[PDB]
Amino acid sequence: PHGGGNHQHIGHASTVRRDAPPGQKVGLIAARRTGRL
Amino acid sequence: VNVPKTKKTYCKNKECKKHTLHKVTQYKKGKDSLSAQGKRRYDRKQSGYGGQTKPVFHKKAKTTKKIVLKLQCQSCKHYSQRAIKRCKHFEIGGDKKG
Amino acid sequence: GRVIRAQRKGAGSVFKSHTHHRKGPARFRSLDFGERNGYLKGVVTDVIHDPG
RNA sequence: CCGGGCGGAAGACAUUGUCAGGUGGGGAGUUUGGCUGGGGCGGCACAUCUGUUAAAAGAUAACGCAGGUGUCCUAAGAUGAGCUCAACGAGAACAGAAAUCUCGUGUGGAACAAAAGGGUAAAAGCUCGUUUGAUUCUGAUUUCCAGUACGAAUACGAACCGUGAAAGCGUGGCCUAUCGAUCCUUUAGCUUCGGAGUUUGAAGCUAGAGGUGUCAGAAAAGUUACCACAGGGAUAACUGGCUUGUGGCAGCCAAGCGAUAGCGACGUUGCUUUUUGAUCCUUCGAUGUCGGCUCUUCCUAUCAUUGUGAAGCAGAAUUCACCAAGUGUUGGAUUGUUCACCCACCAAUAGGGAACGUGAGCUGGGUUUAGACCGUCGUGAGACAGGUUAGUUUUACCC
RNA sequence: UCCGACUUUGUGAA
RNA sequence: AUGUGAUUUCUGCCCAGUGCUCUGAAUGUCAAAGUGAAGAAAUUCAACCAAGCGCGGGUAAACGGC
RNA sequence: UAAGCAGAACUGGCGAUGCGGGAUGAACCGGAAGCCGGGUUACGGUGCCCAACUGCGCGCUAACCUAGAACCCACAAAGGG
RNA sequence: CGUUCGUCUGACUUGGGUAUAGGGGCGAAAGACUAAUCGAACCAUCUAGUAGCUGGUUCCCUCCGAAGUUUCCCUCAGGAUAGCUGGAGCCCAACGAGUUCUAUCAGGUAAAGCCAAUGAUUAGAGGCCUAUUCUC
RNA sequence: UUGAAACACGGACCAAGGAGUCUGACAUGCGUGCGAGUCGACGGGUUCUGAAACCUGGGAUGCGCAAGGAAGCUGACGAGC
Ligand SMILES: [K+]
Ligand SMILES: [K+]
Ligand SMILES: [K+]
Ligand SMILES: [K+]
Ligand SMILES: [K+]
Ligand SMILES: [K+]
Ligand SMILES: [K+]
Ligand SMILES: [K+]
Ligand SMILES: [K+]
Ligand SMILES: [K+]
Ligand SMILES: [K+]
Ligand SMILES: [K+]
Ligand SMILES: [K+]
Ligand SMILES: [K+]
Ligand SMILES: [K+]
Ligand SMILES: [K+]
Ligand SMILES: [K+]
Ligand SMILES: [K+]
Ligand SMILES: [K+]
Ligand SMILES: [K+]
Ligand SMILES: [K+]
Ligand SMILES: [K+]
Ligand SMILES: [K+]
Ligand SMILES: [Mg+2]
Ligand SMILES: [Mg+2]
Ligand SMILES: [Mg+2]
Ligand SMILES: [Mg+2]
Ligand SMILES: [Mg+2]
Ligand SMILES: [Mg+2]
Ligand SMILES: [Mg+2]
Ligand SMILES: [Mg+2]
Ligand SMILES: [Mg+2]
Ligand SMILES: [Mg+2]
Ligand SMILES: [Mg+2]
Ligand SMILES: [Mg+2]
Ligand SMILES: [Mg+2]
Ligand SMILES: [Mg+2]
Ligand SMILES: [Mg+2]
Ligand SMILES: [Mg+2]
Ligand SMILES: [Mg+2]
Ligand SMILES: [Mg+2]
Ligand SMILES: [Mg+2]
Ligand SMILES: [Mg+2]
Ligand SMILES: [Mg+2]
Ligand SMILES: [Mg+2]
Ligand SMILES: [Mg+2]
Ligand SMILES: [Mg+2]
Ligand SMILES: [Mg+2]
Ligand SMILES: [Mg+2]
Ligand SMILES: [Mg+2]
Ligand SMILES: [Mg+2]
Ligand SMILES: [Mg+2]
Ligand SMILES: [Mg+2]
Ligand SMILES: [Mg+2]
Ligand SMILES: [Mg+2]
Ligand SMILES: [Mg+2]
Ligand SMILES: [Mg+2]
Ligand SMILES: [Mg+2]
Ligand SMILES: [Mg+2]
Ligand SMILES: [Mg+2]
Ligand SMILES: [Mg+2]
Ligand SMILES: [Mg+2]
Ligand SMILES: [Mg+2]
Ligand SMILES: [Mg+2]
Ligand SMILES: [Mg+2]
Ligand SMILES: [Mg+2]
Ligand SMILES: [Mg+2]
Ligand SMILES: [Mg+2]
Ligand SMILES: [Mg+2]
Ligand SMILES: [Mg+2]
Ligand SMILES: [Mg+2]
Ligand SMILES: [Mg+2]
Ligand SMILES: [Mg+2]
Ligand SMILES: [Mg+2]
Ligand SMILES: [Mg+2]
Ligand SMILES: [Mg+2]
Ligand SMILES: [Mg+2]
Ligand SMILES: [Mg+2]
Ligand SMILES: [Mg+2]
Ligand SMILES: [Mg+2]
Ligand SMILES: [Mg+2]
Ligand SMILES: [Mg+2]
Ligand SMILES: [Zn+2]
Repeated sequence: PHGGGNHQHIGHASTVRRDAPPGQKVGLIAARRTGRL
Repeated sequence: VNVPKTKKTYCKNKECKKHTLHKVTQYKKGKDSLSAQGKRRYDRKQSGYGGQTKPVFHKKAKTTKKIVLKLQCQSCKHYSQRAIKRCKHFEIGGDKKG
Repeated sequence: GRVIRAQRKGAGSVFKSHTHHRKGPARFRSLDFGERNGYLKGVVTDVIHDPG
């Protein structure tokens, strides 16, 4: 899902639903928060 | 467009084939019956696998409709149907001008 | 598309764990009457390395 | 010793099976208009009206010119009666350029929902009175035209009405645009459900509405530089051909400058095809697309050199012009360049053509495949005519 | 894949 | 399961958007089954109504903006 | 601006068509056609190429610019002597 | 293939055995590799797949002989439709005609006009008006 | 193809092979039989050359002889110019 583009970039949020199908569930799975506190 | 509510017009009913007084109301499409054959045929066709089986019209172009006036004879109590030209605003028995 | 790498690990083909030089499962002795009611003495004979 | 519970944990919850609702580019299938001085972007010339092009019957094209349409109106529809509009002249306290009244003139110079063109004066305009004919039933004809449909219109017939004393007029709007099939749904006014009935439901017949604006009417988003096929020279990107606006070069006049030494405004006539456009005739079962290196010929619109004429030519130098293409026109810094711009030498460092000469002669720095960065753009895949770096140059023995 | 109904699914107390 | 890419040094502001997430309000929407009321019945009507959606909060070393 | 450009009206033509002339050429001029003999013409020509006069007659031109020389047609201007 | 070049005690080189198979594998990631085949291998079959598109389409003479235009169509390199053409006839012989003449209707193009309406437009003259005036 | 000798494609040569066919449904035309009828097509009988041929089944098999109407249902009273 992160592949492609003319620059290396995800292009959509890397946080993904808990119920996403396999193959779609990549990145940060069911994250309550992101970033460094 | 403004139309009165007590038009005198020809009634074709066999009781009085002449000019009688009519009440004027606006026609509205009746409630769709779930038992209509085309509806029963459509529901049988939609069941199962295959997705949408009939064309679903999208490209609307008209911004008006032909208003249909129901005319009720005050002797027979039978009805007549009459469509008028396309109008954006319509009312029956509004306030007269002047 | 094609099957992603995260999906291919569940088939366990080349993603099975490397266990050829492991010394066996590490776990307590099976619970029995002596342990349930008293004590049993064992002696430590080796302290060994387990790969992985 | 006795208990016919292997020992725990959870427990009618979870789990299984079947239905129902949500989510679901993880995956499947499909689509992703047309016209078009290539295509795309733009526009709409796709239904549709007026004037003109249009060549005094009709018909008539272009992405021709100037505009318009998807509405609006119970009156702005019908009819009867009465009246006359724009504007001007002269008048009357407040009151003047425009407030209200009066007389005279007034062929429409006004108004008639709208664009434009027609048309209309005891009206088709304005004011008032009564009204709903903007009604029912089908036929016929006109315009479009295949002489099919639709829309729109006209002339009758058979009713029922309105208004007028009446003849008459009225089947919407003074005329020319103002709109929509089959299937399905819904509505308005007897037939069937086939063993017979009662009786809900359903299906029919006649006539409207719900809509297709790509308007004789599929239900529909992108990208490909990883790409494929069938074909196009019906169709772009080299060359060549026509043209010469633009580019370049040359003239005529003579107001001025300093009239015609040398120049020359305002005008005006040409030539050329080393510019760029315009076109799309040739080539898409392929004519190897930039530049330079090398090599030969050709032109003259002559830069130098030969011989001359002119000067606001004392000399020296320079400028203008003529006959003249015989001989020359170079070495370098930056840049892939072409073009450019500087250094230097020189008599001088003129301009061009030959498929923008020349890749089975080379080279491959640039353009322009596939890898990969950046900036901007895009949700994305990807794009960029922006920059950057790496990227196979085949064959001659035939005439 | 989540979610509800039925089925698996029984027994007794307030 | 992802992003960045040794060390040094530092990583500002932004939770409106799109995502992700929450133990939060509860009724705004809201399926099948089940419930009730009419009807001779087919059927119709009505209330109830799961998750999700909506409402509210968190989150940028999430996508991203400045 | 123009174009061997792009688009209309009437008619003809080429496309679908040979044959004679325009040296050559889809369309221009003549003319349309079975296989032949004889006669005569169209357009166009009569110095040679090339069949047919170096025919009869009047002027104009002299090009030391390649003088000039056949509709379409294969160009030339303003201005000068 | 030659010369030149990178690495060489490690994320090193290599044999055999074994595992993973096509919308699948495997990938220190180039859409790379998967038997000279990869942006979805190869084999047989469905299958003589479809094609408005390109190419070809075989004897002679004789007679007749076109169209590139109308309308509609997701129509624009295609169809149907009318027109143009052939064949088959059949019915008959006064009827006609891409022509003139006689008569009679209709037209707003060329030209002209502005010293006529609408519009544009130069100049004076005599008292805003009047009579002229150049040019559309 | 508007236009080909084309610097537009195919073609080195020769031999053999090589492309509007068969079937179904309609239609016009023509030919043959019968004619308000016609068809013997599936079966049966028979057949000493026979997968021919010959005979036979229709008082209702198919098309015709009668429309119109959604249907319920009705159904041509006999022409002049
Ligand atoms: K990406
Ligand atoms: K279905
Ligand atoms: K897959
Ligand atoms: K349970
Ligand atoms: K589902
Ligand atoms: K999906
Ligand atoms: K259409
Ligand atoms: K020029
Ligand atoms: K080509
Ligand atoms: K390299
Ligand atoms: K990150
Ligand atoms: K935000
Ligand atoms: K947010
Ligand atoms: K190394
Ligand atoms: K080595
Ligand atoms: K090994
Ligand atoms: K495959
Ligand atoms: K086509
Ligand atoms: K005139
Ligand atoms: K005038
Ligand atoms: K050839
Ligand atoms: K019969
Ligand atoms: K009927
Ligand atoms: Mg993906
Ligand atoms: Mg289902
Ligand atoms: Mg479901
Ligand atoms: Mg898909
Ligand atoms: Mg197109
Ligand atoms: Mg273009
Ligand atoms: Mg466009
Ligand atoms: Mg006219
Ligand atoms: Mg005419
Ligand atoms: Mg006319
Ligand atoms: Mg008008
Ligand atoms: Mg009318
Ligand atoms: Mg009356
Ligand atoms: Mg009126
Ligand atoms: Mg009228
Ligand atoms: Mg309808
Ligand atoms: Mg159409
Ligand atoms: Mg061409
Ligand atoms: Mg110029
Ligand atoms: Mg000048
Ligand atoms: Mg070629
Ligand atoms: Mg060549
Ligand atoms: Mg070649
Ligand atoms: Mg010279
Ligand atoms: Mg020279
Ligand atoms: Mg050149
Ligand atoms: Mg070249
Ligand atoms: Mg080469
Ligand atoms: Mg080269
Ligand atoms: Mg060469
Ligand atoms: Mg290169
Ligand atoms: Mg590249
Ligand atoms: Mg972005
Ligand atoms: Mg490079
Ligand atoms: Mg890391
Ligand atoms: Mg927030
Ligand atoms: Mg809820
Ligand atoms: Mg429910
Ligand atoms: Mg042809
Ligand atoms: Mg030809
Ligand atoms: Mg002869
Ligand atoms: Mg002589
Ligand atoms: Mg010639
Ligand atoms: Mg002269
Ligand atoms: Mg080597
Ligand atoms: Mg697998
Ligand atoms: Mg590897
Ligand atoms: Mg790539
Ligand atoms: Mg195969
Ligand atoms: Mg269509
Ligand atoms: Mg073709
Ligand atoms: Mg006129
Ligand atoms: Mg004129
Ligand atoms: Mg061509
Ligand atoms: Mg040929
Ligand atoms: Mg050629
Ligand atoms: Mg070809
Ligand atoms: Mg060949
Ligand atoms: Mg043969
Ligand atoms: Zn009545």
